[PDB]
Amino acid sequence: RFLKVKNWETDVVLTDTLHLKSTLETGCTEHICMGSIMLPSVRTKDQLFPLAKEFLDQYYSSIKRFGSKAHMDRLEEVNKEIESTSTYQLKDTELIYGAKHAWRNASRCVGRIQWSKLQVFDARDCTTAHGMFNYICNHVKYATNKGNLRSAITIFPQRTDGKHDFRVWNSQLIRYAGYKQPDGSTLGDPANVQFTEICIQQGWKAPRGRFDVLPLLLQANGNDPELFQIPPELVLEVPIRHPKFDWFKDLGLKWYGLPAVSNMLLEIGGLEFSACPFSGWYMGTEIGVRDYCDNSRYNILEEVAKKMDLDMRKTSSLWKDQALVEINIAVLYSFQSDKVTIVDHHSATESFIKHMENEYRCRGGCPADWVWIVPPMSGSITPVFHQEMLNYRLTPSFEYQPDPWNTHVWKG
Amino acid sequence: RFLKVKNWETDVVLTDTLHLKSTLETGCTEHICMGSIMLPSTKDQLFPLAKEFLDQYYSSIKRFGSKAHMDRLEEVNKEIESTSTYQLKDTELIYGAKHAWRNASRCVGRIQWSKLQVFDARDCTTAHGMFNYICNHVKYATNKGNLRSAITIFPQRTDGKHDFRVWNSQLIRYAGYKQPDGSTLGDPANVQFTEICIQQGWKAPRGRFDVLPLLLQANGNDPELFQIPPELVLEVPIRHPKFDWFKDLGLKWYGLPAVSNMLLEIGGLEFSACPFSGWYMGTEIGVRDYCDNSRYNILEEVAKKMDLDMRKTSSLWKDQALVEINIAVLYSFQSDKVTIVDHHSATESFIKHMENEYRCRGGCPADWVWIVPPMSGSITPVFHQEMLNYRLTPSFEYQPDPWNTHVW
Ligand code: HEM
Ligand code: HEM
Ligand SMILES: Cc1cc(N)nc(CCCCCc2cc(C)cc(N)n2)c1
Ligand SMILES: Cc1cc(N)nc(CCCCCc2cc(C)cc(N)n2)c1
Ligand SMILES: Cc1cc(N)nc(CCCCCc2cc(C)cc(N)n2)c1
Ligand SMILES: Cc1cc(N)nc(CCCCCc2cc(C)cc(N)n2)c1
Ligand SMILES: C[C@H](O)[C@H](O)[C@H]1CNc2nc(N)[nH]c(=O)c2N1
Ligand SMILES: C[C@H](O)[C@H](O)[C@H]1CNc2nc(N)[nH]c(=O)c2N1
Ligand SMILES: [Cl-]
Ligand SMILES: [Cl-]
Ligand SMILES: [Cl-]
Ligand SMILES: [Cl-]
Ligand SMILES: [Zn+2]
Ligand SMILES: [Zn+2]
Ligand SMILES: [Zn+2]
Repeated sequence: RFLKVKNWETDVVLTDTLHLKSTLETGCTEHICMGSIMLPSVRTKDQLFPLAKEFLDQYYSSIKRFGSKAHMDRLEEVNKEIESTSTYQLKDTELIYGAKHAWRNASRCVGRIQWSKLQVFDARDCTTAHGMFNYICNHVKYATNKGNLRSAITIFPQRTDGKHDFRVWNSQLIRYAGYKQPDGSTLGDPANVQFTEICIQQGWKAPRGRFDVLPLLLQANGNDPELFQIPPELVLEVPIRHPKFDWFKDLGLKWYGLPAVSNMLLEIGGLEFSACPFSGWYMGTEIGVRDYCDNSRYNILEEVAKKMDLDMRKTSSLWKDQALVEINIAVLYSFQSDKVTIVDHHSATESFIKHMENEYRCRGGCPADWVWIVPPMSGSITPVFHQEMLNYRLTPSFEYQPDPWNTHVWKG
Repeated sequence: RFLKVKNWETDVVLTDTLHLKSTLETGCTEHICMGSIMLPSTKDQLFPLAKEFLDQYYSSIKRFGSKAHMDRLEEVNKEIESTSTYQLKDTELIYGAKHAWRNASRCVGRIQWSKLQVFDARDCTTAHGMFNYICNHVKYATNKGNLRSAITIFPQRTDGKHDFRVWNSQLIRYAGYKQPDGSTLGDPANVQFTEICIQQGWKAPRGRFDVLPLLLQANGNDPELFQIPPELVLEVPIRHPKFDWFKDLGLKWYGLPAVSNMLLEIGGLEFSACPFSGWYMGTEIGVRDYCDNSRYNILEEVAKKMDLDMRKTSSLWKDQALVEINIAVLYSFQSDKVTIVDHHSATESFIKHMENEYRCRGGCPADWVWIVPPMSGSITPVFHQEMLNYRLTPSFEYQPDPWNTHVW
């Protein structure tokens, strides 16, 4: 099977063969496309060895040692380990290759040109929540690099029986608290209200401001999670100002420099890494469009357009669009002036298309989820909008997992 | 089989049961999603398709299983057995046309679906007759700027040798010409079609906004050329409410969007010439027509005139210029009293429509990749709305351009 994608701006046609290695499910059928649905709609030995073998065959192919003595010995070694212990341990080299590939395969990620430059911190020797905290502080400090951001992932011990899971309960390492007020308003980030309530319940003394960095809630080996405050000196933040509008700074906005997803599961060779926080750097629109301008987030559009004195009587003046652009200008300018790494959506999508073409040429394809790849403003003036994409699942992979407060068996 | 969609901005969850009535193919499989791929990657079959449609028709008028329902099914079976096809009643034709729009998963404007004026042109026999039908459609739909939705339906496919086709992709579009320079004058989307028109004898004005002639095929005959009366083509010069220099770009656009190359399938019958029209959403002109690189591509010129810093993408000069172009489009149409809708207002109405459809029909097939506007996506309410895309009949479908099919 050869599948073709077309770019409607350039007429460039690419051929995908890589989808032949695809697995599991998109959620779609011939009757229904689930392409805009956000989420999907204790492993046993017999399913495990095949998954292991397929990963190790990929790994050995990549190092040009396929079918070598080392390859065959490693398959043997893993087979026996699975028979005797019901699981197996990855070599450090396989772990690194796996984590890099999970990012390479991440179909919703526009930043994948960067995939081969990922710093992998092996935290599989970690045993306690205090140990997790120390690993996470080191990750934050290394990745932040005083504003010169470096991609990184920290990998805690894999799942065993599903009763001893390592989990970071935070959805990201750094996020701001949100507090629901008795009057139904929200102080801080509305996205984080439920998690904030949990932290408070667990004993966090909330400052109750608009930009309070949440504590880490960390679970090791299936134990009840424990609270830790990231040292404030490790959390780099950027005050948001605008290059022409001197009132913009008095909106009192700021954001943190380090985007670091901590609630996803990393699958490599059938093993499940339930705590694997990873971080990169922001594309400006994640802050300027989503974080600031979503109605269910900080929701600043009206306030900004008021200060710009836009005609807000009718949507057809495009006041929302005008304010949206100025806010995004402000984020890019603020990060750049403070020398904190950031990429604009024109640059990131241009780089993504170059990456994608390269992957089709060298790898036979690049699974990509258009719904997520196309930026949330100015979509069609970016080169990804007119690019046909094919979405499919390759492993190693990152996956969603249930929020741990829903499934954790409390010890007491 | 029993599906939920969530709106991530409002937490509203809706249940889709309508997808149980879905058909043909999406192009997707369990291994691979083709959501962002633009195109699809006899007597025996006809009666089931007719029955399926007539059952839905009789249900819709609260007469399912009635003698009249059974007699009609009977009548149609007889007709197919004897003539190899059948003819739709006028009521069935109107219902099918309206539902083909209701089912159009890529259309954000479907709140309007029941207010569609259907012009029955099944008695048309010649290209000259087609031309008269289309002028009337144009004049009716335009209505001096107070635009009204309409479709004109020419005779159905028979043996596929006698197709009615409008060769134009829209009833009104601008010519495109490749220049000795190597650049393109006019609309680059229309270069190939313009060439065909020239080959067929059209005397080309060779300007930037030349309204293309119609190329009309009746009864599978060779297509013939007609000029739409200039006075029936309403156009709007584009100016900006604040930038005085904007009008000096010399931009204009036509008021009537009218798709003419699709195929209407109703109860297994295929209407290959079925031009349909509505009114524009502003971004269709301001973002796609003006700002696509392969279209009029004016972003750089507008940015220059605004004196923005064009040295680095991160100044967002492209985004600023995009917004201003789109303000101008809306302002110009509004000032000339030509119906237009902005993307905020259109997407808000679609969400209202979609909730109605879930409530009253059990769903609303929608293609997110097409429904989300091409600028400011996430500040419109459709961005956060999960959608399910599936194919219901009656339907509009792509068909091959006829210059690849037609034997002269
Ligand atoms: C290096 C700079 C990076 C940039 C500019 C970038 C950009 C982005 C953006 C804009 C999104 C969509 C976010 C949203 O829609 O809210 C995303 C998603 C994602 N990225 Fe990246 N990314 C980067 C690095 C990374 C790294 C280091 C990894 C993992 C090792 C990663 C894996 C992912 C995954 C798994 C998703 C999907 C998340 C989900 O489904 O919720 N990215 N990326
Ligand atoms: C009356 C106001 C209407 C509005 C504002 C509107 C809006 C739109 C828009 C914005 C698109 C996508 C255009 C693009 O991406 O270039 C679209 C697609 C479409 N619409 Fe509408 N529409 C309207 C009326 C109609 C009518 C009257 C019909 C048929 C009777 C129709 C059927 C379709 C179909 C079949 C598509 C997809 C065409 C394709 O796949 O190329 N719409 N609509
Ligand atoms: C809180 C949260 C968790 C999660 N799994 N997914 C989301 C939506 C996608 C977030 C991805 C953010 C991101 C992550 C990285 C690594 C870089 C970058 N520029 N941006 C949010
Ligand atoms: C296109 C696509 C890519 C991808 N990485 N993931 C998906 C969703 C697959 C959902 C089921 C797989 C799964 C789910 C969970 C919870 C764990 C695990 N190891 N695997 C789709
Ligand atoms: C030239 C052309 C033909 C075609 N089938 N499809 C396209 C892309 C979609 C065009 C639909 C434009 C439209 C059509 C209608 C009826 C109303 C409205 N506001 N906009 C372009
Ligand atoms: C989701 C979806 C909706 C829709 N209306 N159409 C499709 C494409 C399915 C292929 C349609 C097959 C077909 C093709 C032709 C040429 C005519 C005709 N009556 N039917 C997908
Ligand atoms: C590849 C991509 O699907 C293609 O360019 C689509 C994307 N979304 C679109 N959406 C609309 N409304 N109109 C279009 O023409 C397109 N083009
Ligand atoms: C329903 C819809 O798919 C959902 O809101 C998605 C749409 N596309 C997105 N794209 C990105 N990059 N991030 C998102 O959070 C979303 N949300
Ligand atoms: Cl968003
Ligand atoms: Cl979002
Ligand atoms: Cl476009
Ligand atoms: Cl387009
Ligand atoms: Zn959002
Ligand atoms: Zn799909
Ligand atoms: Zn376009």
